[PDB]
Amino acid sequence: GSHSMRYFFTSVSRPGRGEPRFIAVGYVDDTQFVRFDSDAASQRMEPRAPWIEQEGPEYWDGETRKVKAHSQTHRVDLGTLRGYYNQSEAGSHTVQRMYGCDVGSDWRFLRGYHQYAYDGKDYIALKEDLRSWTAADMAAQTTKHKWEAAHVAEQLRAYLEGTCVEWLRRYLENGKETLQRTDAPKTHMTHHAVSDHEATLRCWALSFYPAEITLTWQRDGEDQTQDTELVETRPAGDGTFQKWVAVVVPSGQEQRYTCHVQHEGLPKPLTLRW
Amino acid sequence: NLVPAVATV
Amino acid sequence: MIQRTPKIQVYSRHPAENGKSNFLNCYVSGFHPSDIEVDLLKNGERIEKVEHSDLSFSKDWSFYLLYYTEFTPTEKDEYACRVNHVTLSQPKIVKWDRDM
Repeated sequence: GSHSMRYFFTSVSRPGRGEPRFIAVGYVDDTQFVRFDSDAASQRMEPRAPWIEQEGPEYWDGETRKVKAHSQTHRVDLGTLRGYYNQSEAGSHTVQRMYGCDVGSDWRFLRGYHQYAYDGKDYIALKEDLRSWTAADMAAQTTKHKWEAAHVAEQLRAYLEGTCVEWLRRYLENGKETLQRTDAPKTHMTHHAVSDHEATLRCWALSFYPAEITLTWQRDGEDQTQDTELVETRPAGDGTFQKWVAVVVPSGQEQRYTCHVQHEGLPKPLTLRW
Repeated sequence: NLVPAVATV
Repeated sequence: MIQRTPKIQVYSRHPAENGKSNFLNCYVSGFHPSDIEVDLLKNGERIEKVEHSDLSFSKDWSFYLLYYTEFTPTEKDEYACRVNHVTLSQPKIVKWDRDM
């Protein structure tokens, strides 16, 4: 199947005194592997997955230096953006950056991305061709002109097609025992009665990896969406994921309803009944 | 492996 | 400023059985800005040894965090997650329901 490496960065200004809170996290697919927190004692990029510890002291020195550069750009950014938007010094503001690369089943480059937000809103993003920019407003258009003069897209494209792809390939090999393994959802169903005429059926999927999954109800073999509740896919905390979907049914008619699970760890779609 | 450089806005 | 209210789910890491060590999770998501307060509660009282994930966000820029504590479920103890955010007038409490 396909794979990705993605980095996420949040900086939140602290008006009264000092520099912003900066948090960086790195992912391969749904596995977090590195972190940096400016409020932490070490002031180093830290491992969050056993397989990244394979990497030597040069790696960690290099990543630390780069993540600190990221942090300084963000600090500069908060001040510039405050200027662009004519805002006071009194309020706390936020910048968010995400970037990374996708590869298909053959592990070849599929797409790359680099997007940026200010106070939760689209600011500027690299386009799919990795050659041009999407600026949301006139502040972002000023940045686009600046990044065009300086050929920023060209530098990002090289990373996204090269290093990004090359180091994801490297990470997938080193962590193959977990990263290249699929864990099938463990499924069951529960029953509840609200009154002597109405019942709830809940279909559970547990302990699955990767996070992507589809859970749906059918009634007499037709898709049923009305009277269903589908929760957001949630982390178990051991690296696996969980999700459920529920349907409300007339008591006694439970047998008409089937739950259907699709997941990349299941060669065939699974079906459950009460 | 992080991008070598990050341009400011 | 955009302000998005947190969604809350409270659940255990593993199937919940009395006398058997487990982890109590409170997952907060879909919120902005990132400042948020989250407590796990035992019989209405704040649990002291609570840890949380590193801050990250979804494609739509909204933040998510997992808070969690080691616990051993029993028949009698009641558990909940208490959340405060800029978007909430009063702290929101969600009770853990093991029967779900």
